[PDB]
Amino acid sequence: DPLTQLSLPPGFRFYPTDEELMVQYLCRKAAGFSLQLIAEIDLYKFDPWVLPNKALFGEKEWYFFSNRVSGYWTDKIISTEGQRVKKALVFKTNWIMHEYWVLCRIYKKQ
Amino acid sequence: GIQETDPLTQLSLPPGFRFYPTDEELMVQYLCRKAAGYDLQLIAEIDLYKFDPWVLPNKALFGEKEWYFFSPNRVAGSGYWKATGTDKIISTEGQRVGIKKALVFYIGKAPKGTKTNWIMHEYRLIEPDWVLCRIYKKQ
Repeated sequence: DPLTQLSLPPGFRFYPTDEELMVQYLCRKAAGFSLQLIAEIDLYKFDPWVLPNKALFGEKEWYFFSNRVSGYWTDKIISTEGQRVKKALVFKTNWIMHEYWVLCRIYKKQ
Repeated sequence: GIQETDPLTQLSLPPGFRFYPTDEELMVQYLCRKAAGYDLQLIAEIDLYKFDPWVLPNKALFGEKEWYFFSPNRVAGSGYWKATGTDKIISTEGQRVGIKKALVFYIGKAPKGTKTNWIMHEYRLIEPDWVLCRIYKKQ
């Protein structure tokens, strides 16, 4: 478990912004992670509900590098520094995927 | 002396890690722990009611859009903090109850001072000696 070894103080979480995800992770995946908090997974060898286990960490959301495949799956222009470089999906279920090698947040709703 | 470290984060926190505490954390891990007597120090002790809200950000050891403080209607600097909406209860197993109270800053006398966007959430424990406050600006 990587999070424990970061000696993270009570209340310190991973609340990344759509901008940070772009530049610091996705962009950094070309030639880029000292401690790879989010790993690779072929996200569609799977049904939404078991991914959390194979995420390296997470309480309520999970992040992965990756009508598509027991079931199947408006995006807004993200800009950084006023210069541009995300898509929402559903599995019908509380199972939501955020799409940004691509970077995805998965979480359960309501 | 030889090096003594400075206010902030040492933590080499991986890009993406805020301090987004939950109401339970602020209660248990901070407010309660302070109130018990602890000490990686993270939340500034400050008399909030000494200062205008906009001078505050610089006094928190960190914070991008908000600032936590421990502090020992009411009146502060050029104005006054106004209680708001309804206080919200927080209960931690097995025991402690704390109240989040919401307040807004007004410049001037009491009535009828002129409203601002300065918001304060105040976390206080209930017992039979501090408060914990989030300060931030609306919008």
